[PDB]
Amino acid sequence: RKKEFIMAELLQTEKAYVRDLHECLETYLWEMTSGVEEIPPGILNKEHIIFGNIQEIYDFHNNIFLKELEKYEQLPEDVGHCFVTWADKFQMYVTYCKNKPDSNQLILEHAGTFFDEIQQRHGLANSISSYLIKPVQRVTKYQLLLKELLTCCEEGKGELKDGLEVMLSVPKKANDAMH
Amino acid sequence: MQAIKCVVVGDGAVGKTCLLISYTTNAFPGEYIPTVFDNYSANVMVDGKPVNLGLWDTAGQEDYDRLRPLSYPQTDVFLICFSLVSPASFENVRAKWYPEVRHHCPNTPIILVGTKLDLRDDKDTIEKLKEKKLTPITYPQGLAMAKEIGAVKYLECSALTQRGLKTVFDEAIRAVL
Repeated sequence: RKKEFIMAELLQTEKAYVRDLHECLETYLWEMTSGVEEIPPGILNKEHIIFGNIQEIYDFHNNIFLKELEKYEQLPEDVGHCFVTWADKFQMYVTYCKNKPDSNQLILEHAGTFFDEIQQRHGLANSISSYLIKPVQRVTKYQLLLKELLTCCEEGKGELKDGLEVMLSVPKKANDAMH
Repeated sequence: MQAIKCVVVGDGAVGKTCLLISYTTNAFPGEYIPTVFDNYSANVMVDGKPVNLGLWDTAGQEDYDRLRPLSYPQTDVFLICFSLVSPASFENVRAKWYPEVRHHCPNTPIILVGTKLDLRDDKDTIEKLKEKKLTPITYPQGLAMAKEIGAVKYLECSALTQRGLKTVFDEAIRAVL
């Protein structure tokens, strides 16, 4: 039962993560690139600093990783292999984390209330800052879920240790890349 | 209506995720303890005034010292947590959590929170600590640590029984107002 609860949480929180990134792209980003309204000169043409590579992270989870995780729903003991297969894609969280301080400083010093207004306009519970920390939270969460699976899978569980090794290597590399 | 960002920090042993789940759902999760608490906001009423309380978890970041501060800017109040039956987690308040919170947020208020209150009297817990020449953390130790780090309150609570739990978050809001 316990490994079934863990697999269910993995899948349900992955759908929530894809939804969250999709909302962030189609609200805060879409207002900047649309040309519908007014971009202060301090953030004009600087969407790439504010949002980093969160588009490419979204594309990976929406096009590939959620669909492949769903294929492991009845195979929780083997799901470590999913992270092995797709380990190279997780390198873009290193790029994302490196850029995060520059993004936060730009928003504070030069965005004013531009994004607060968009948030009130759309009725969003989450500020742009709440969305932009989610890739940092998610990439440090996978290792916790894999650790939990190891407490309740047998010893055909070498297909968890190898995936856990990947998902400890990735956030450590991102950590070591910060200034 | 005022919005409040509250960030919860401390060792893995404190039960950060379980604490937040039990507070926001008014029930200990019991059967299975989830690992994920996504950023949360609710309207809560304190001293006859509506407040939008935002809560961020940090579980999973305990070993990444340069990733953790990415959550810290523009925080209105911090909960620095330790488990009352883990002396190692209590000492890390002084060694680990207070130093980085103060360095990044020198003017933000702190509440010191001792968790797992229900275990302080548990015979099995006490005995396993005794085998390592330790004992649970008692109220005056928490008072002395709170004074040392400049916390505006020290509070004890249990996610299991919900004793003291709502008070923790009520007082976090009052520290900002």
